[PDB]
Amino acid sequence: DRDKPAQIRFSNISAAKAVADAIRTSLGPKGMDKMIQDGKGDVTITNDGATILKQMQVLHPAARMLVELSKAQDIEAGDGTTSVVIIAGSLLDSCTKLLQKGIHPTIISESFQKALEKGIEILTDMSRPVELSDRETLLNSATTSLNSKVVSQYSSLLSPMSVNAVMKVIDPATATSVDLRDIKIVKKLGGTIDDCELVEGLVLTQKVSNSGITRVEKAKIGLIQFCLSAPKTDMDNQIVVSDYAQMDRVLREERAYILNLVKQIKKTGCNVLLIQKSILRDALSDLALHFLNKMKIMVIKDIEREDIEFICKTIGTKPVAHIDQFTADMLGSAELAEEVNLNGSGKLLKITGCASPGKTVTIVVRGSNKLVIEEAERSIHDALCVIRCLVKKRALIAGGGAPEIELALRLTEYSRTLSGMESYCVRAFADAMEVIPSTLAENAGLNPISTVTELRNRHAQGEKTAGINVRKGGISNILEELVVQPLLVSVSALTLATETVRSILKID
Amino acid sequence: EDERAIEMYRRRRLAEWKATKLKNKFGEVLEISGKDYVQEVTKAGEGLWVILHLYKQGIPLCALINQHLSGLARKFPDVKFIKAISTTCIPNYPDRNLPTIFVYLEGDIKAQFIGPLVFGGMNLTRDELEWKLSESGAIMTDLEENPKKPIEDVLLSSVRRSVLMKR
Repeated sequence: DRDKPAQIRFSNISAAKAVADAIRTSLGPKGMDKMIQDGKGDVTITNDGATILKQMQVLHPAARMLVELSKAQDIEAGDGTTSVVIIAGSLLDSCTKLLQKGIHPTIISESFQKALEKGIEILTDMSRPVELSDRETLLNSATTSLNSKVVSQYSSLLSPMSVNAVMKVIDPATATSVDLRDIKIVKKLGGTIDDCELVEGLVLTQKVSNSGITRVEKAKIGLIQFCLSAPKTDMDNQIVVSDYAQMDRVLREERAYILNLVKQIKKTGCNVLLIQKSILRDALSDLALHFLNKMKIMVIKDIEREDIEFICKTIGTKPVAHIDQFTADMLGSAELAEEVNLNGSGKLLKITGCASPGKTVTIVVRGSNKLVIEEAERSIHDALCVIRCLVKKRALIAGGGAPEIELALRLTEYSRTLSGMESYCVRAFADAMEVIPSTLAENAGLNPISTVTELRNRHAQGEKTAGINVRKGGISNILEELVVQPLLVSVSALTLATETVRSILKID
Repeated sequence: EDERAIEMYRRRRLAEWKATKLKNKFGEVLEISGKDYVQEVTKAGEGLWVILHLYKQGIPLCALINQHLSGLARKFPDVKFIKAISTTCIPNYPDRNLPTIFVYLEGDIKAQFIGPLVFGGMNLTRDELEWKLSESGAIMTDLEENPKKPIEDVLLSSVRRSVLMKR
């Protein structure tokens, strides 16, 4: 029928509208302060839409579609996760009255497809290209990014990311293959922000042992996800709790069990080993450590799953679960060890293993303040995603809302010239396109109507004019107030927004 | 060297392991909801005098008594204690009543002190909450009696002094 589909469509429309306007007013550098309470006695102050949308949700599928759309846009480009939902909400608000006019979903879908094919072309023709081949092209593009980035009052001074990151993951130079797992990063407290440095090998940080001397080189340690604490006896006490009986018996059993194993493992070389965590293995042995002391011990314990996959990728040593499998796939080259707490804190070691020449790097961050671990961290993550997305687009566009109203004008002209049934639909699409610059003027605080009208007039004059300057609240070209972005962060956003609105409109 | 080196094994193993036989007594007070009360007449152990409570929120007196217990526990270690919330037990009784500690000597309740009046009404101090116990432990600070000497009525004692001093 029509009653049930219209009702479910209107309910989903209201849900999407509500979840949209919930975080609508936090887009741009002037997002306002908002406080939400979990209801477990805790309040938070933040101005970012992604985490706020992620923390809470209503048990309704319409919300789940927007959540997955936001997370897909986040993993895809890494920015503009709050404008995509705004465009989706505008398209929904338009198609409400569009279906009120009485249009079949097929017509609306194909008309939106044509309008998208037109607007993508308009956008690719509007943007200007840049070069990405050599070090100079990428370096000047990075300078343009960082001056168009968030205010760099600390990065321009400290720069634990301006050179360290971009240079130290330029090695696996093959295009569009740079995993995050390729750049595992360590941190540590103590020292100074002055230096964050480079080794082509993995770097581990935890206490090793206490023995005579441990700084040598040989074939790899040999990774074990082992357990070497005897199984706890099948009782809490023994048959008889006294001095005479049990000491005569179990002494030899244990001195054999905890010696024959290390005896066997001694068959392969390097006399050194690395172990996983100890959540199940209880009462770690010590006599074993004493024995390995006679047998040239140098060992690290309590290694982690994420690291247990990353190391097995770096150094090419297949794991081993238990003693009865030690044939091969348990070794690798190695060159040195024993890095110290040099001029600071956070003990770490510098195994520089060139066994697998497969590119790999790491990043280290010390500092005279734990707040260095807090302020320098994850900025490399972000700027690194920024240098990751540019490897394939090599094009960029200016901000300020100019492309929005430009596309709106071009699509209005298109609707005018494609006279027919689809003209009203593509026209409504053009109208819904231009919503952002008004919101930006509101975030800065002005009368948006006159400003957007003047800017639409100026883009009717030259089609490439000033944008929105947040510095003085005026209308100056982006070519002097450099706030630019790649083209994919917009192209992907528009195409996925059209895709999701079409898919949700087709379903009953 | 190796002998002395190795043979510290038995000096170390079975030595740290010599200390693996343990046993305990009790101290302080542990927060406990209703999930253990049911079998508690059988969970009592042997001779372990236990004490109870019952909680409400908003009563000036009910907060007080909850401090005196945890203090006393530091004095007497063998006994143990419990702090409980009345929502867990019978639903509409606890609202009109006041805290009633049902002492359990691994058996039937022995002293059930309901309602405010019987306590005294915030004239309580350690003394008025210890001699009223008189049943766990056998010390009681060797006080013969201490009722505050409930302040008297002036008429009755008049005829008494006449017939006893001039008899």
